[PDB]
Amino acid sequence: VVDPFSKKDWYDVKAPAMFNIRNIGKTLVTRTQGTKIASDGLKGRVFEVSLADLQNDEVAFRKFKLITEDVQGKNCLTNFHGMDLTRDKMCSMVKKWQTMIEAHVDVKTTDGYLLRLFCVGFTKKRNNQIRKTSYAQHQQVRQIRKKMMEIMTREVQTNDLKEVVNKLIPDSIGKDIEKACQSIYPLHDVFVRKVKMLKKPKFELGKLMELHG
Amino acid sequence: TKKRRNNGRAKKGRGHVQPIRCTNCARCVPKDKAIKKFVIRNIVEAAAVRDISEASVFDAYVLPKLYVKLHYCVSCVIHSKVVRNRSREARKDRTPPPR
Amino acid sequence: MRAKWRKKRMRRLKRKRRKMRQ
Amino acid sequence: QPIKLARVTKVLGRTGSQGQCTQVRVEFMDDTSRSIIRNVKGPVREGDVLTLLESEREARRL
Amino acid sequence: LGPQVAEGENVFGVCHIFASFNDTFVHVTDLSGKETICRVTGGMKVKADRDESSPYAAMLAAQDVAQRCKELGITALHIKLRATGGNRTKTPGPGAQSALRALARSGMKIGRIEDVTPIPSDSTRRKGGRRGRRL
RNA sequence: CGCAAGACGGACCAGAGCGAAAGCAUUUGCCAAGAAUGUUUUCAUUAAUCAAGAACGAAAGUCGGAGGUUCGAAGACGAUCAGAUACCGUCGUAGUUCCGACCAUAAACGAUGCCGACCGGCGAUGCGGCGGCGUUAUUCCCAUGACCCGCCGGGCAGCUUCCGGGAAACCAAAGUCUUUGGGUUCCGGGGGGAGUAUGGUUGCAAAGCUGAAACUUAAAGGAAUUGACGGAAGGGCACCACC
RNA sequence: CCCAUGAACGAGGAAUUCCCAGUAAGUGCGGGUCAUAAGCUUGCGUUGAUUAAGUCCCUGCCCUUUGUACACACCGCCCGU
Repeated sequence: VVDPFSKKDWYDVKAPAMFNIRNIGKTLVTRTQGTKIASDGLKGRVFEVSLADLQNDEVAFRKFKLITEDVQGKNCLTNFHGMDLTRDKMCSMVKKWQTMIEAHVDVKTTDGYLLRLFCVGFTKKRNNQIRKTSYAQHQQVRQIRKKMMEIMTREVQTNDLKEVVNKLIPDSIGKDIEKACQSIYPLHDVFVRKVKMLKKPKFELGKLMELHG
Repeated sequence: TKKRRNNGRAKKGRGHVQPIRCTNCARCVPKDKAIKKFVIRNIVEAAAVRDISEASVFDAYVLPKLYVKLHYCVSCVIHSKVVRNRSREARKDRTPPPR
Repeated sequence: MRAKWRKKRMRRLKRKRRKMRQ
Repeated sequence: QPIKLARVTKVLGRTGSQGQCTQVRVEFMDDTSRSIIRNVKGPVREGDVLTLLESEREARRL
Repeated sequence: LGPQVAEGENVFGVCHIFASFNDTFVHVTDLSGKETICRVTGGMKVKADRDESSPYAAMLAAQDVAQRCKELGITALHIKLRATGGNRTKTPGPGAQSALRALARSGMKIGRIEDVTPIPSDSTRRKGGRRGRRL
């Protein structure tokens, strides 16, 4: 009857200034017709893009959720919306003869963003270990989890979203936790496993403009 | 007559073990008794590895793997030939197959 | 006959018997 | 669909309910020689030359 | 009509391959996932219940999907392969590999490959009884 | 992209831990408890087993009140079958979840009472303690945490057994038994009838506990050995097989 | 044996039997039986061979392990008003 792609415009998706790569791809929407407008149709769609496609010298197992906030000049302007690890990476770090320690905090930044950071760490076998299994005791696991939560809170609640994502890009918080927990039980693969945004402040166009450079 | 000293399961010093579901039939089988296979397989089969590699946008992509933990009841594990019946003497051998 | 089913049949017999006896 | 000359290295065997296909392994001579396996039909003698009109047909084994 | 910008570069879509043991889905969509380009299943390529999940039906579906995406301007694809998941099986069906190979073989460029089958932290009861399905 | 509901707590998760057993796995906090270890602390036989009594006791089930995702007895259909109203599939009610009150039964199993002595070896593992080269982590003066090599105590297990014992299977206990006595509780006496009838007793009910006999029978049964058979696996073979 | 009097006149219900090179099949001939009695059998040549150098799917067999309440040995044994 009517070809629906003949009435569709293509749009450019832009990453925030925290990433070396700016244009992360293209996206579609039906043209503004009657009640429905194109800009509203592109205002909540989330792009999960591998970090290696965002930064040219980074790891590919880290994915960032970028959500478009507003569209001007047929460019879609995105913001940090979440971070995750690839399923294969997480499944690869879960081995059978070690303890996995997980922690999570709900911590707000200085610009009103409320985040839920998930940290995962694994017990490391020493280079001369003859014992098959390396297990942390329950109090050791509790201390490691407390250190994880404390470090995440210290690393999030004092900076705004920009510096939080800048720390996430090389996972500074995970390396800090791995360093801090070395004297309780040597940890193996410490990562901020997942970041999900619980609530955001009211939209500010100028803040988003300063965000995209 | 007692066929196995461990009664075909790996439960010592505890009363109850939580059940799981066989991946084939969905039978309720205790976790200690169930036969567990950890399959780490490439998402791209070896026949298709070269064709996917050439069509890759990124050079040196190293394709991801699949991590699936398989739980089996005794009936389905025997039928699938994951385990076989053994002699009265070879039954005691707990060493995994050298492969 | 399976012993469980023999017990079930006996229990149904007893249920009917206690139904008829008041 | 290039034409490549490859030599049979080993004959595996037959397959099917009654047996209707033959398995050999052929190695290239002028394509950065590597070992590729492929099923085959008919008299393909001991270490003959099997011609690959294509480098992607494999043998699904068992 | 389509993106005719920077002909020398790739236009990336996302192919959601749903390979259950009943049939296989070849679903190419926008980068965000909200807009869909084309979805061709193995069931609209074979007129029989059994071959719905066959590798050949998946190859046909992937060929049609790639043809439509090429005629719609998309040049490269990110792969998000999933099995049924949930409390049911986590192994992709027979058509996943053939669909992916048909996408690669028909002039499409493959990006990142990711497995996204729904995995419960723990689930509800499976459809079988406590004695399983006995056929 | 969100939103809401209940259910569950994967991977980590182990012949690993805890609990009297049933049973127990997301974080954190509170509350009370507990074993082992350490002790040149205290009391000084206060102990072991236990009729009567008592606490707890999977699942299913019952009566109220919430909740009711998923699965799902019953039921309704759809299905190759000679015949399902079975196995399979789509739905689906009580239930499955929680809060009270009942119920007191499981292949509730290690089919092995508890307490105490003695009797081989070895490698691990969990907890506590002790000793010791060295390797790693918090400013360069130390403990301590993670490893490493050991010793002691309790624990879950991995063991020949021609110590020894058993009918053997097998068991370091199922040993220390005609060379028969450490203490003590429960409990069996060929197979059926039968855990039935009856009486009592508990329960709302379902049912639970205690529990015969007449009669009937030469075996029933346990372990193992050979064969035969298997719609059991592995490896071969045959145009009286197939392709 | 001849008059040429014209018979679905050119790969076959369900079920299947035999067969791998001088197999099969066609074709005649000789022995036995006998009175030179053959449509039978036992041999012999002659023409001459499509397909397959495999498998354990059907029917079975064998060299193992395993289960058994079978040993008259699965055509077994056995449960139910």
